[PDB]
Amino acid sequence: SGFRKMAFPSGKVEGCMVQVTCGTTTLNGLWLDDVVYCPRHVICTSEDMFNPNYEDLLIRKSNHNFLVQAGNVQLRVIGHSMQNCVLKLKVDTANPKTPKYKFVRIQPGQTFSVLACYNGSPSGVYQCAMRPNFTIKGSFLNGSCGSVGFNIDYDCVSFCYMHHMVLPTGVHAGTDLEGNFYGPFVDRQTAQAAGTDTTITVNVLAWLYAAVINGDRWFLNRFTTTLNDFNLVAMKYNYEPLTQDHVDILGPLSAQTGIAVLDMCASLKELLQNGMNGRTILGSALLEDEFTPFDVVRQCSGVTFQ
Amino acid sequence: SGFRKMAFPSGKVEGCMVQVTCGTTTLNGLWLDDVVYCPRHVICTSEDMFNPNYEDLLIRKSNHNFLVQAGNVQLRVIGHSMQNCVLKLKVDTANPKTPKYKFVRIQPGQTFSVLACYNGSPSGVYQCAMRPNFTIKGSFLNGSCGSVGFNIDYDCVSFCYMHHMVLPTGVHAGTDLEGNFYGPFVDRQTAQAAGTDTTITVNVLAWLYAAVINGDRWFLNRFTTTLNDFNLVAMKYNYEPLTQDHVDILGPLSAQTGIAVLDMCASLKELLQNGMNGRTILGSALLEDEFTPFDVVRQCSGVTFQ
Repeated sequence: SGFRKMAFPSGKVEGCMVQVTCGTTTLNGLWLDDVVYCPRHVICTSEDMFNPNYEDLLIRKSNHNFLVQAGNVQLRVIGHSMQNCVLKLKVDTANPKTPKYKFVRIQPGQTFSVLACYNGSPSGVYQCAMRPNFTIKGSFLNGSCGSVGFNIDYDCVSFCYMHHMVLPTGVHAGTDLEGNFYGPFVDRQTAQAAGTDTTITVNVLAWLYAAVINGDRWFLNRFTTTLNDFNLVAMKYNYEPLTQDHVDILGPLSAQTGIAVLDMCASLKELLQNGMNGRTILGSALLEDEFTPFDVVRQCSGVTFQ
Repeated sequence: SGFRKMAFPSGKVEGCMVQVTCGTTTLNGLWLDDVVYCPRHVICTSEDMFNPNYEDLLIRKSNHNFLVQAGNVQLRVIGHSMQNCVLKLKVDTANPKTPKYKFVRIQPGQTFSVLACYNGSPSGVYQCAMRPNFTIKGSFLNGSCGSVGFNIDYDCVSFCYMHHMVLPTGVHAGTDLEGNFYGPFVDRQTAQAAGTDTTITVNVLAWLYAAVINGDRWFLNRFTTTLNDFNLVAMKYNYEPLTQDHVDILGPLSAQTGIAVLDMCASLKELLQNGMNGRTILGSALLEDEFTPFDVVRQCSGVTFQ
């Protein structure tokens, strides 16, 4: 009973956060096995940020210029290299707390947990979605860069995100763990264009199902509609178009609630056209889009991790 | 930049969760030093829940009737006793992962993180508030009982909550770590009256300050008001009355934003009387009350834990 924006437990990631300091800049790194991953702009000063030549800057740096520390443990850099926008600092000590992990590149609309850190120390954890314009609406202050996003599948941590920049519009941009940015962004302090932030329609539908499961049913009508008629209305309100893949992914929720996907679409369309009236759904006056169908199944079933 | 409902990192609590099984009932326990804390209704069947005599039920149980396991580690109960509504299971092995901790009883309006568990394994973490009617709006399924709420102060885990019941209205009730319920609730499956759920006014004000800090300023007027005139309007909308202690606690936020507390009160009153109009504040169409003034200072400053 009840529904909450739930994060994954962060214990297996807390033990991988380190502090990386090169010159005067200090940010967070991810220590897995005997390598530390961090944003390459750790080698920049605040002045170099407006037009850095990362090749030129990196070459006037040696192994002993990078100070990595895990708590009061001082690590020794014995090799460094640049992979896209992340710096891989090869150290001598493998992390004894390295969990089973993999690097994954997620798609827009997927959700993950962010462990926000400062100077290598965890501060808080929250759940968010990759927006369709490849930004995230996070909570980051100066020095939070290198904080990572993750999922916990089975007993394995799936690292999917590392924070690099705050854009002038206040939103956040970052890379995967191979150093490739999500979206068209670059690690350069300049005016960068983010596109239209649309609503993740399939996620809204998963949340409506979660509401029905929890007893919030006032929005249900017996109206129906088709994919095309729904998408016409969705496109008018800056909603992502629904495809047949999305209908399939809502299948298990349709089965457990007895409500057809296209019937739920017809309820959503009326909410788009006529509004919430001032009612709420699961304690919210807005349509929520940061739960995937899997998050809903996870939470309404009681899936645990180890 | 940005604002999120942030939970504390859960690593130091994950290593204290165990599974407790007595007879056919299995729920979660909290393993600190050489004692396991769990809800005493672990000794009930589903049938005994409507009128249990915990004294009578407990006396037909011995040490070897309680099976406590931490992962694939089997613990041995060498002593048991009932303290109010929690069972203290004395075991032979002290937890090697016992953090610095204390037990605290929080007051309504305070916030904490809940680690939702099933069968001793963590499932997710979220942040919530103790409502003024001593319930919490959580996310709990069957078998989540014994899940605990906590804060992280400095390097010390402050345990403040343990989940015991879901009420027929769908909300959740629990105890402190001494076994005393929050509110007038009892560990008995019966119709129980929860009072009026009012809005935590001081928390709303702290969140308005957070909005101004983050650039959301459209609700600011130069109107002013007094405590009494504000409380007259607040009481009409089921808002908790603001006292001078609350004004003092908003002091640091007033200083950093240059906006007087009574001025912020005048803005809030207009929002109560005229509504949101359809605008939003920090991405929300409703007035948010699950951030304390301390949460706001914490998040907008970058406080880290160890």
